[PDB]
Amino acid sequence: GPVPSRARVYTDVNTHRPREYWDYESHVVEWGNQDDYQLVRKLGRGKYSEVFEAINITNNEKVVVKILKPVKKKKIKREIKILENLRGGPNIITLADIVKDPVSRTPALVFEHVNNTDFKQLYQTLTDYDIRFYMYEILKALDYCHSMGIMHRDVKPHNVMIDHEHRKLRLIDWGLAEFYHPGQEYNVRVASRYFKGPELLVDYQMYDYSLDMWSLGCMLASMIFRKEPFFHGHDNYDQLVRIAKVLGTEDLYDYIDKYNIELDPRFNDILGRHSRKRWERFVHSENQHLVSPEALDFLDKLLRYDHQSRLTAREAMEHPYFYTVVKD
Ligand SMILES: [O]C1=C(N([O])=O)[C]=C(/[C]=C2\SC3=C([C]=C(S(=O)(=O)[C]C4=C(Cl)[C]=[C][C]=C4Cl)[C]=[C]3)[N]C2=O)[C]=[C]1
Repeated sequence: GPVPSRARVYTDVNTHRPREYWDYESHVVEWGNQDDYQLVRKLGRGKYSEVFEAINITNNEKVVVKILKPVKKKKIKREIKILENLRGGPNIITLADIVKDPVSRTPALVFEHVNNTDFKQLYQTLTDYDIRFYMYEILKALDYCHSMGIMHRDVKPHNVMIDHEHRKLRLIDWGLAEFYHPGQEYNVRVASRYFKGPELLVDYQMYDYSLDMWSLGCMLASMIFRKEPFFHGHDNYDQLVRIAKVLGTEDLYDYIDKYNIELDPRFNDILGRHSRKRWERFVHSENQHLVSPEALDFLDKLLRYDHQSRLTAREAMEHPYFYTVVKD
């Protein structure tokens, strides 16, 4: 069977916290007053929630209200407990309240509101400096949640709110986030297609925080190369082929062989044989101002098949790529 794996950092954070910290099933929700919040307009609907702009009438301030759908019930307390655990962390969205929506009869989560620009608009605007600045800000959030024994598992542009005017960033949508327990086997059906790590795509369940670092690397590549998304698979199978067309098939086989994983036989006809490509291949006159030797080295160290070989968040923050970013 598959060889086991453990995170190289924050391995035992949850085992040394009190049980109530991670045992979310036993958590008891304390409700606020639903009449404090008036819905103003629908912002979005996903598989698991509807999100609204609202006004808190106790201060007349804009808030965000996320009305949870009754999908997987366990997700509800999991998300709530994770948000409370992380509240106050750097660039973590602040859960301000929890109310019972009278129409859905489900929890509505009340968040601080962030003024955002659609990433499709904004990423076309970012300078080299802006990219490094915001990547560093995301790393603060990820090192924080990893240090607190939590993996996000849905890092993607849509889950990073940026108020560009005030240079403010928040990591949102913790509905897929999970507590890391060494040796635990997790659902591989997480993350959005273009940001799924190789571990998910080869059905290796004993993954960790390093999943978020693959996802971040996918974001970085799309930004510095101006290619949205970078790995553009038409399904979860073709997603791995697209990655292997860049990182090569020999290192993919080395990866699955290390963990004694067997690829789905489905890949036999479609994977082919691919050399590892040099990152310089994706540089052209329209993105070269976003690329530097430092950017390419940093990206190279995030996008590794072996989840154990990727930079950790903290190591990433030490990288030369960030030397030019003014520290606050
Ligand atoms: O778990 C969450 C979630 N979530 O689940 O989506 C959202 C949030 C907060 C959000 S969502 C949210 C906005 C702002 C906008 S926006 O300013 O309206 C940006 C736009 C607009 Cl005008 C139109 C189309 C797309 C977007 Cl992104 C959209 C969505 N800002 C927020 O602070 C917190 C926690």
